[PDB]
Amino acid sequence: GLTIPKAVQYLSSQDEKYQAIGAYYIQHTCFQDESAKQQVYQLGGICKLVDLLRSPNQNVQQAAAGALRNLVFRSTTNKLETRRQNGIREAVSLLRRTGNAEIQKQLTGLLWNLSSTDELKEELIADALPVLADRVIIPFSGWCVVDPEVFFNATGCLRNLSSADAGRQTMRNYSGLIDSLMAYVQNCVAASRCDDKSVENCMCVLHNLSYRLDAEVPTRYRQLEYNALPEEETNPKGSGWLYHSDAIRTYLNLMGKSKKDATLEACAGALQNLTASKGLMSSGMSQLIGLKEKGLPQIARLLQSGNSDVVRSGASLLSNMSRHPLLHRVMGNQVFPEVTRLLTSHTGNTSNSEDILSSACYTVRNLMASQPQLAKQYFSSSMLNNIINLCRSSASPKAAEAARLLLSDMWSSKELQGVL
Repeated sequence: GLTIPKAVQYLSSQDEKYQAIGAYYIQHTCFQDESAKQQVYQLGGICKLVDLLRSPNQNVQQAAAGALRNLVFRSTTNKLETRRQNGIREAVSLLRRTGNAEIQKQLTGLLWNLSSTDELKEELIADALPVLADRVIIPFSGWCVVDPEVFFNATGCLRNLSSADAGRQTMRNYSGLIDSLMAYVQNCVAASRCDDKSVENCMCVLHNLSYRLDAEVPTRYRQLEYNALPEEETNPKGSGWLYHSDAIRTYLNLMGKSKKDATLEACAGALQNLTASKGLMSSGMSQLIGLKEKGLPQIARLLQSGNSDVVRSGASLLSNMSRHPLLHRVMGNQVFPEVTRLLTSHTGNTSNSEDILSSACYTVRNLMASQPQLAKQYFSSSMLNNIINLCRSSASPKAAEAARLLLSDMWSSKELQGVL
């Protein structure tokens, strides 16, 4: 015969020769159509394939594995059911005892697909994360074989998990994980493979694990904060890297060489998160960025990107740094020109540009307070015109406010009126 309906059944009977054909058949057939997925689903193929993984034949193992990976791909339904059928439990119990590269690629690709389903992540970080951190991720970076693709899917998987409050706080504590993700990115940067296969994933996981850091992971900054400069761990361990100048440099490195916006946004992103804290860690981190690793350049360069999601991060980053006095000089010598142009064109007509503005304004206010002259040098007639309206433009409360706020806070000094 051939068809789906029979394949589903082909799965159930004892001859592995017809158990192989089964999943394999529904793997392709049900690759890119979305209707054969409905079928297999409402046909109970989910369950059938879920068991077969226990099977003694690698093929009936590959077959079921893939069939599942594809069956789920982009389908809230099939995902949910894949769990209800006791699969997240079965997929992981296969990675633990497998030497097959293809089986590892499939199971891992499967799991990746599941992690995008915003809710059932919890059982993944609970039961999936470990096997991935151990058998795939760690032994790939050599943080002491694993196929480059298995690591790809795994890091993809963790990239989604690093998205929930729990996953973030579980990896920051899972011994050797960040340590490894860290090697790989660093390794790739030396190999001059800034856009290597899984750098973006890894760079995203780190972006995510750097969210609200001074608020969660304890450090010297928080201590220096209770009884009131820090050294900086000599031997950063896991959670420890996220705030080390070693990583800042590796990020800033990716930033200037990468060709992927996705990656640029992460690099910019993590720096943004590390410097959100309005506390003391934000001041040190800002300094370690703009002063020790002298990174203003690669950041203010992002501001010209032909991608708004990218300019967002840069300016979002520039703004926070501008909050600390120690970076006013340095920022004035290398950021003012580029932020200004980026405040003469951004109308605030996008969900982003309203952000780019709220940031490129806060930035100028913070900076200009310390040295009027910088205003006299970059506030171009146009840049000047293009900001009043903003205060009016009721179509952008956000931009407006910071825009007029940048204006009023622009008459708070004797040397301020000049131009206008």
